[PDB]
Amino acid sequence: NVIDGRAMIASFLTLTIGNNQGMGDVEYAKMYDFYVPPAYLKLFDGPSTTIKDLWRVLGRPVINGGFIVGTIIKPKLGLRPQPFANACYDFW
Amino acid sequence: MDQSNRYANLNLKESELIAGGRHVLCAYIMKPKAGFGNFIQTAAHFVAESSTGTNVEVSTTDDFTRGVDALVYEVDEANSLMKIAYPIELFDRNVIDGRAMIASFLTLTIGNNQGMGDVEYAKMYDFYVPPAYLKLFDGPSTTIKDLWRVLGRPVINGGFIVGTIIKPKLGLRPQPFANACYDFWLGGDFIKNDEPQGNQVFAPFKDTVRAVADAMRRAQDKTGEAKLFSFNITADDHYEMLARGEFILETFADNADHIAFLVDGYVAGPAAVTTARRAFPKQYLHYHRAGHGAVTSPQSKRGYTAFVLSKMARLQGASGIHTGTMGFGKAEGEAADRAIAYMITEDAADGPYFHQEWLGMNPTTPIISGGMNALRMPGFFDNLGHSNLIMTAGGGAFGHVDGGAAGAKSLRQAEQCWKQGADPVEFADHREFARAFESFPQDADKLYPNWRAK
Amino acid sequence: MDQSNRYANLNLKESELIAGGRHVLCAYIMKPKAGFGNFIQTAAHFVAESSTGTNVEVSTTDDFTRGVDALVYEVDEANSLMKIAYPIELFDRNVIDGRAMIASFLTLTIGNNQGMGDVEYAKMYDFYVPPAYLKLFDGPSTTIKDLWRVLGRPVINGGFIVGTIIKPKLGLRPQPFANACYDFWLGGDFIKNDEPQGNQVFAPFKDTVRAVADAMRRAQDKTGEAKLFSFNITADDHYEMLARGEFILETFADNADHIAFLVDGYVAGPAAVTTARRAFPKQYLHYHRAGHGAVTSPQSKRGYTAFVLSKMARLQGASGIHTGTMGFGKAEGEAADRAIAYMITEDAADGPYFHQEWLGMNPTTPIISGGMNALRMPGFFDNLGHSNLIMTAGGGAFGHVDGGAAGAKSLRQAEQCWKQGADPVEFAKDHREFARAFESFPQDADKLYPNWRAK
Ligand SMILES: O=C(O)[C@@](O)(COP(=O)(O)O)[C@H](O)[C@H](O)COP(=O)(O)O
Ligand SMILES: O=C(O)[C@@](O)(COP(=O)(O)O)[C@H](O)[C@H](O)COP(=O)(O)O
Ligand SMILES: [Mg+2]
Ligand SMILES: [Mg+2]
Repeated sequence: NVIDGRAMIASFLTLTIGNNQGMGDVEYAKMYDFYVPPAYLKLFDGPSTTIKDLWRVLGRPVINGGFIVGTIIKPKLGLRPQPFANACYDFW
Repeated sequence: MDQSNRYANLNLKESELIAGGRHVLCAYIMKPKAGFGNFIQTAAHFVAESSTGTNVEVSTTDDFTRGVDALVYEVDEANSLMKIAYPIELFDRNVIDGRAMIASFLTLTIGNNQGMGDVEYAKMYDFYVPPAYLKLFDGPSTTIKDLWRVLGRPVINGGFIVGTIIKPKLGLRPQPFANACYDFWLGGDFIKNDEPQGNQVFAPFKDTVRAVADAMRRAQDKTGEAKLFSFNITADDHYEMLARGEFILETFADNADHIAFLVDGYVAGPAAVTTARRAFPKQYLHYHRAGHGAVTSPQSKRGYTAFVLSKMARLQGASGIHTGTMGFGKAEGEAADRAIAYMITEDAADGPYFHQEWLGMNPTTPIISGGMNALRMPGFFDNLGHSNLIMTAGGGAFGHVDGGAAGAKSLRQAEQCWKQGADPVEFADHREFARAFESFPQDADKLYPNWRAK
Repeated sequence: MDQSNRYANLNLKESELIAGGRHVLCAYIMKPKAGFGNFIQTAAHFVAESSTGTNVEVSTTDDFTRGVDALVYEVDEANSLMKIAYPIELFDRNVIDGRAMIASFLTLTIGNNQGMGDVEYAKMYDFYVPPAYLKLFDGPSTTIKDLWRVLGRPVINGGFIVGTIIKPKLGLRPQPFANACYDFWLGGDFIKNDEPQGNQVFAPFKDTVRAVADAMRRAQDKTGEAKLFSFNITADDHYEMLARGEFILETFADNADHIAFLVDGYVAGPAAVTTARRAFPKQYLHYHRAGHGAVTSPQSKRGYTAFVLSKMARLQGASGIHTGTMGFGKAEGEAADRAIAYMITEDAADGPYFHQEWLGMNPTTPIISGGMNALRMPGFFDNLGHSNLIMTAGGGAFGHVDGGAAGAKSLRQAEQCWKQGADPVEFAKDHREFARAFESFPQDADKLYPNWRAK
């Protein structure tokens, strides 16, 4: 980045797994692993928020706060706002 | 008017108030002014002027209001001690993101009550914040770890960061400034703007920033080690802070993560701190507390102590704050101030009155500064117990007889001396350290009576 | 280290330093701590720690640095007096617009020197700013003139603005709060949030603002007179302040120029004040000073006085600032504080040590508050000499036996009483609301008017 000198995953992708995926003389190629050294590693954002903050909100230990019971609202689509909220209320 | 029946309930148990998690607790040293009400009456008026009331009865008051009254729950007149519990519902919240603000905490706990005519003085020594309120504060986003990471040090116990402040405080033009930076960086890690340095007519911000960036590159090329700089971005105007920070990070480019931002947090206020904390969360936030001594001094019996200031600074999100030299330097301070550092570094710690759990909130680095030099550090480290911190010595570094680089190396060797548990005079097989005796002979005379003989 | 030869020059003349216009002057009351240097030595170190130096010599110093040194030019050890001249080149300037910042003034003039080990205490009592530096400060953009204009009063000597603070300080939910506003506005002009009122969970910001706006509409419809409200928009976060101000002005719409923004300037700091000043220059900026007493109190020998704070607030761009009751209310204060108001209202005025020309910088309103009521007002006006100001009485209004409206009217009648030059007790015979204030605060009545009961 010009603005803050930090890294972008887009360049990593463009180079390591970009045009080489269209090569005519290659049948196939797939990346299974990659290593980033400290000088490059330290330039990525990394997570700023973690599960600890959810544990904290839940009143759990912020280290090994344990299992967070979750769901996804189903139907995937079709519930109008209040039925949606009713399903939310019920699960909660 | 006696409001004790409403605002005082001494039968409440601090342990229960703590267990409940619905109250902020504050401990004050307060003294009524002669010729008014007694201690509990005065404490009651104090609570009234600090929460829901005034100096007379008003008809608009209802029971819901009485429900959120702050209350005096503990007093000890012999020791002028007074503890007050504030329901957390009192404290203001951001409309935009529902988070807490220290400004409300200040307005309520140590605001108007500092102007009361019937009170001679009242000063805060400690406070407790329960989880529901604690979790609403920003806390630090960047820590000393990121500096260690940049320096190539271990991110756990990465050790001592040798720092300095550019002296003169003001007066250096851009290139001489950058030259002193280059010189110190040959032997040291860290350099900060002196707190007032910025965009003086004789040292324009952008020219200086460019020259220092060049100096950083030259120093890193010369030494093969990473170097850090803390730039002052303090301003009245939010957008000026933004302009300065943006220019700095863009200008430093691939060294942008070598940059810290200094904010004069006490005089410019929490708003500036928050501007920096929220605008540049990925840059070490260096809280400079210039002016604090007007209230934190033991000579003062009003306002709040340095301990309170530091704990607030940890809540506001400072990556580091000056905690003072703890009696070992030129500023007012005590050895017991070691307790302040522990309060800002640990996940759990004891204040003078309240125990505090931090729930994994990031630590704030204790920055040690104020008349320090190579000779004075061994005593300081002995009192604190560790060297996982940043130390800046302006005069202590540039006042070295052999220049800034030797000063830096003298600081480095001084810390190596402390970690080896060696005797300073005997340790002083180390020229730069030894020359600090000659640099500051009065100090040398005081700390090591017969250093000359040896 | 003795630094007197470098940082002290007692041969300098104050009149020439003033005439030169290249120096900020500051007057301090300072005392060295026993067991260190003498007065001039300590003053020299004080200057060193407040400009270009430190506690020891450094090889990095050049002649240019020595050229911009601050200097002690006057001392009086018998009276603990110390005066320092700061070259204006020292003070930080904005990159974006080249304007001054009070934060730099503070960092230098009253910053680190408050932590010095060889000083027992030091307190700033006055300061002088020359034209070249003065003109770089924002100054107020809106004044009491604009409230007078909104109220339909003359924009010159528009007279007394009757105000209150919503009490309880905290605890009222949106509609009861708005009900109290409506009640007061039937007899008064101006209402401010109490300083901590904002977005408490039991009183959400937007609901309260909407309810108050409705109360304003109803009150203006009821009285056929314009009403004013001062909303607290203080926050740590700049963008929260913006969000609050923007919501208020949009919500009040055609009554938007009836709105002032209150900022807790001392605890939140100059940045918040400046946020409001620069983001909303067309809205009256109401500077609230909660916490100042920690340093401004005469019990304190550190920091700065209320006079200094007020003069700074005028520089920062406050439309009005609280100056205290000058001994007539519940807070610590003296009659001589009348001098502060003059400093913030006039184009030229005298401080305890320095005369200040303001060169047409807008005035800042003295906002009077702290345990005031109708009975105590005549003496305050007698001491001050005018009523061109805003006065807010929370307990004095809502503590009135007949409620907020009668209290408001009692304050109104109290100022009319002072302006008519009438005897209060004789005046009370023909003005019920004023008279009921005697019964509302009988101890105040007993002290101020010994035999009011017989009459
Ligand atoms: O004098 C100064 O302004 C310093 O640069 C120290 O320089 P020196 O090392 O040359 O003395 C620091 O800002 C103070 O230590 C801050 O005070 P504190 O830490 O107490 O808040
Ligand atoms: O909370 C209060 O006490 C007030 O609302 C006054 O209420 P009352 O009218 O009922 O007394 C004001 O904020 C103080 O006067 C501020 O003090 P100052 O102006 O001196 O800075
Ligand atoms: Mg400094
Ligand atoms: Mg108030």
